[PDB]
Amino acid sequence: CPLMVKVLDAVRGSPAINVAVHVFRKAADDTWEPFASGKTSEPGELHGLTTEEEFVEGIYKVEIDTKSYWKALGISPFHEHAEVVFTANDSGPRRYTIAALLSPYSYSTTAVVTNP
Amino acid sequence: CPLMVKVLDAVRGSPAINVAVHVFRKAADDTWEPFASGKTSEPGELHGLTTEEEFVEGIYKVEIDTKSYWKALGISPFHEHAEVVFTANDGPRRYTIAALLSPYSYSTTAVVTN
Amino acid sequence: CPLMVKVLDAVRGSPAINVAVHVFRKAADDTWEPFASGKTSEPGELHGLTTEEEFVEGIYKVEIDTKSYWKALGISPFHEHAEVVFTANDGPRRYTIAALLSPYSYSTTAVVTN
Amino acid sequence: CPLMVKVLDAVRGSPAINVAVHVFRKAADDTWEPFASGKTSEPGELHGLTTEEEFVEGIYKVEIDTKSYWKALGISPFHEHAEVVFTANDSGPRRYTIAALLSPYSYSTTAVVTNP
Ligand SMILES: [Ca+2]
Ligand SMILES: [Ca+2]
Ligand SMILES: [Ca+2]
Ligand SMILES: [Ca+2]
Repeated sequence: CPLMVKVLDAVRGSPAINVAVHVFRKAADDTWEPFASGKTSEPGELHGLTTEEEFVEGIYKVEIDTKSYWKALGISPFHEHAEVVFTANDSGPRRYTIAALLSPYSYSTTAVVTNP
Repeated sequence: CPLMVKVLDAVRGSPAINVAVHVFRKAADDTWEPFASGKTSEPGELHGLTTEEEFVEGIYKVEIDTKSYWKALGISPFHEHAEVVFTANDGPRRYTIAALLSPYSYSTTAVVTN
Repeated sequence: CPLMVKVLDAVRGSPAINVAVHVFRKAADDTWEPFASGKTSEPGELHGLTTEEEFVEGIYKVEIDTKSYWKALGISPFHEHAEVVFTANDGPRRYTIAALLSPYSYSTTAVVTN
Repeated sequence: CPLMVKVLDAVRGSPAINVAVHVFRKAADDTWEPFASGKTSEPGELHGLTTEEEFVEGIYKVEIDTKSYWKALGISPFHEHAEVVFTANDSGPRRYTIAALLSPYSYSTTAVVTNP
């Protein structure tokens, strides 16, 4: 599992469940082509986005739908989404975990990168 | 102001100086239209991006060139940039976008005041 | 300044106003001696804690009463407070302790400038 | 496992390994009594600090030795430690994960609290 996403809610102190996540990859013509998407599970994790074969080198964007998340909770948040953009696999395959910590007017994101 | 950006560097414990910031406004076609840009000053701040008259309700993206910043310091970065996307909605409001940068992590916060 | 504290609220997107802050200096016995305190102002800032003459090298703790702050807003908190512990070491330096508060998370950063 | 601690390094994008963690509990006389301690593993996690029987209600302090961590890496950090203080189990037993994200001049900490 070369790409995983973990989302936490800093208001409730809990995993962020049913958060939509969309991954794009930058194409040769400099547009964003859809790559993979999914939703977080009860533990706030999203596995199985992609495979070692599909996850080639590239510039990737992970768009986490934080606005829908807050609105489902009856909250009016500031950000449209949390977008995380990075070059992947440039020095060979790595495993990437993208973590995001959500508040209504703030987010943080961290990358953990390991060598499989 | 109506819009300010503040950037801090969590590795050196200092304002992030000379960071490029570009602001885009979403156009009718779902594409991103340049709107304002500049470079943070010694205190890590960028004022004067826009004016009350120009800054209408809409969806804005603020893209902070964190990769160039870390390269300039000889520090190896993860992200291409940090992009902060939000809807501006109109009582009297001023927006400050604050960002805290590490090579493999960033946080951003909106401070919205009257 | 020599020592300033800045506090932001990530839930409401605003400066954290009227937050109690206590600063302690570590004494010879490994105990914490009160040193300075105050309440953040409208812009979420607390200036005037100490003076150049008073603020000597040593180990300091800044304890921000986040629990009282969230209670005052009717928001349920996790932490008792946020305590930021650091050694001050003397070229010319000013320290700003910045904190960003959520009910179950906080971040703190030191901004050390000349 | 009612109390777990996870530590990440935001400079390297990696788990923070061999980080000392000390837990204290506030005593009846208002002093901090030692409670449990340990070191993070390769994944940056510290399990087995305590048990359901030992982890009673109380005010707890988790002191993460972030200064030693940075110094071992040849880095001079700002903070002495990252200390996280909280009331536990007040409405019955919970499972607590205390996560910390480390930079040389900054840290963040988050609590994830679940109902076992
Ligand atoms: Ca390559
Ligand atoms: Ca409106
Ligand atoms: Ca010295
Ligand atoms: Ca009780």
